Amino acid sequence: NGLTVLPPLLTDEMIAQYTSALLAGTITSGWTFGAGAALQIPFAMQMAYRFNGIGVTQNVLYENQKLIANQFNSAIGKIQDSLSSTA
Amino acid sequence: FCGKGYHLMSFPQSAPHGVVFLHVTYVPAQEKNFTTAPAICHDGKAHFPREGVFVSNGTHWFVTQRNFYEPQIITTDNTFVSGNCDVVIGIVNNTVYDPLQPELDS
Amino acid sequence: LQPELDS
Amino acid sequence: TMSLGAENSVAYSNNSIAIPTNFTISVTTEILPVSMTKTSVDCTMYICG
Ligand SMILES: *[C@@H]1O[C@H](CO)[C@@H](O[C@@H]2O[C@H](CO)[C@@H](O)[C@H](O)[C@H]2NC(C)=O)[C@H](O)[C@H]1NC(C)=O
Ligand SMILES: *[C@@H]1O[C@H](CO)[C@@H](O[C@@H]2O[C@H](CO)[C@@H](O)[C@H](O)[C@H]2NC(C)=O)[C@H](O)[C@H]1NC(C)=O
Ligand SMILES: *[C@@H]1O[C@H](CO)[C@@H](O)[C@H](O)[C@H]1NC(C)=O
Ligand SMILES: *[C@@H]1O[C@H](CO)[C@@H](O)[C@H](O)[C@H]1NC(C)=O
Ligand SMILES: *[C@@H]1O[C@H](CO)[C@@H](O)[C@H](O)[C@H]1NC(C)=O
Repeated sequence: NGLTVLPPLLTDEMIAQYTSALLAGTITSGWTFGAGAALQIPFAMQMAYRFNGIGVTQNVLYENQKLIANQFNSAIGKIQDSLSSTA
Repeated sequence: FCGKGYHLMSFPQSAPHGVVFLHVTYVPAQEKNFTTAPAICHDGKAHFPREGVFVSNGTHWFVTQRNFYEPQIITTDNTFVSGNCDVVIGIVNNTVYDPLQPELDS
Repeated sequence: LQPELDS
Repeated sequence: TMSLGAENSVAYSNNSIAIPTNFTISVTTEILPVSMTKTSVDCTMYICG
């Protein structure tokens, strides 16, 4: 041909390790892994901070935690179907 | 956006064909592990921190701001109430002190 | 405060 | 093979929190280009000399 396509520096398995590291930090330690060393916190209390940041008082999370967890798990489930149904 | 860590301020300096920013930032350090709880049961009612978090050194419960360890005695003006003990997952049993209590010695 | 200082 | 970084497992559990007891102020450099070299070309002088 005279034309050549070159590989990327990072393979898809290296990209998948970065998306894993970002996600595992976010779940276990909030924003703190961006601002310094990762500091662990329980995920219900991380979500209490996320709620308190939008001006909804944090007792609203703990008093509704099962409902909030079910709405989240259901909303994640619909993404699988929405991606599976059409290109 | 304005350098890694929490942003305090920055200073501009000129350079040929460009600009340089000296971003001053606060980075937290020397962390310790603590036991923690989302709420506290006093007289049948759930107390939540007004700002900061509940933590324990293993024997005592304190409230502290969340970006620098500065433990305080837990009180009715460090905390706010919402509802009975039975709803909150992971609530713990501790006294919450009332600053008016010794003034009732009047 | 007023009901508490009623004591 | 290049290394992405040190491996770490964060010590997460449903009742553990880590709180910082100290800090460091950190001053960081950032650099951006803002302007090119301004140029003009006389195309009659370049092409026809
Ligand atoms: C948790 O913190 C409290 C307050 O710093 C500690 O309680 C003090 O303990 C000393 C003995 O080590 C006593 O002399 C003080 O009278 C106690 N103060 C109070 C207000 O009770 C407690 O020892 C700490 N526990 C741990 C495991 O570090
Ligand atoms: C927090 O304290 C309350 C009492 O102030 C505990 O409630 C009692 O628990 C026992 C079993 O351990 C039951 O038989 C009683 O009927 C309960 N009493 C009341 C008034 O509800 C409660 O279990 C404590 N919570 C923890 C996590 O220790
Ligand atoms: C916190 O405790 C865990 C064990 O429970 C330990 O592996 C970890 O190194 C501790 N972290 C700090 C910052 O002390
Ligand atoms: C936390 O996990 C332990 C087991 O590791 C369990 O016994 C306890 O009931 C859990 N508490 C909460 C508030 O989830
Ligand atoms: C905090 O860190 C500085 C060095 O950055 C050190 O000199 C100081 O003694 C530390 N203070 C505590 C209480 O650890």
